[PDB]
Amino acid sequence: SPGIWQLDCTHLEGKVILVAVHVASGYIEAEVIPAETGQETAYFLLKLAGRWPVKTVHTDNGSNFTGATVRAACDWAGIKQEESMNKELKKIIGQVRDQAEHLKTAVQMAVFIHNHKRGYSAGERIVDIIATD
Amino acid sequence: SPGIWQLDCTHLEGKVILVAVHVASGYIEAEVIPAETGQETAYFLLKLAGRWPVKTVHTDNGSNFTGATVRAACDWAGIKQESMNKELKKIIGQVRDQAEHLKTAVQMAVFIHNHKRGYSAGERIVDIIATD
Ligand SMILES: CNCc1sc(-c2ccccc2)nc1C
Ligand SMILES: CNCc1sc(-c2ccccc2)nc1C
Ligand SMILES: [Cl-]
Ligand SMILES: [Cl-]
Repeated sequence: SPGIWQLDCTHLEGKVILVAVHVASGYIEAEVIPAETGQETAYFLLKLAGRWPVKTVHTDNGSNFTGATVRAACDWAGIKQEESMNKELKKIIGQVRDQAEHLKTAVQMAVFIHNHKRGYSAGERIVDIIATD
Repeated sequence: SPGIWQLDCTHLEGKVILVAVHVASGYIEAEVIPAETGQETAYFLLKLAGRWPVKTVHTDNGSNFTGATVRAACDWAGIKQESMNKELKKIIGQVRDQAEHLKTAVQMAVFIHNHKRGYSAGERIVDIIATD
């Protein structure tokens, strides 16, 4: 299941963060998004699918997935819709929050640490899994 | 060499796009950024370095690289400062009419560029990096 991702939302400081986890490796892509809307969700899914070979995304199936825009983007990219990362990830953002003005910066520092931490990191694992394929 | 990227800027519709190319594979990460400033450049470099093992970035060494923020982000991430780009605007040209917003058209263009195929740029970067 090299192509399988899980997408969840998490909230901090009145802002919305989408976190996509590659299930088999635990590698994450996460970004603060303007609002939890289908348009912004579709944008995030298109970004992810351009960077890794995404076949299926497990989502929470809420409001921002019911609309025409998200359905059209998943169709176009060839994606089918069919834990406590949020916790660990918030924990690391908690550790780094004071070093960046903006939450978004702190989010990308937390992604870096999560993906690089090692006897393989999540980044080494996703590449190995996909290379094997 | 697996860890080597090139970062360039390109402009379209009064907005700024940064494009990072993994030199050995031609794989691209690109996005529209709010302004070509040290703060936004630093943000884009940290994003990239969190997602791939980035050792060296070749940049154009202009104004948005001389400041304290960018130097500190490259330090923190362990990055040193030491072709596809017209292709990219071409694809964006091909898809512009299908998304309202430029940002959307950019990510569609990245997808097509990275998946287009013996191997795509996406298959090549994973193969190269997995080899080590
Ligand atoms: C599979 N072995 C090579 C890799 S891949 C890697 C990495 C990839 C993505 C994010 C973070 C680290 N670091 C190393 C040392
Ligand atoms: C190395 N072989 C497995 C891959 S990797 C891949 C891909 C990775 C990133 C962006 C686009 C495609 N497609 C496939 C079929
Ligand atoms: Cl969500
Ligand atoms: Cl630049």
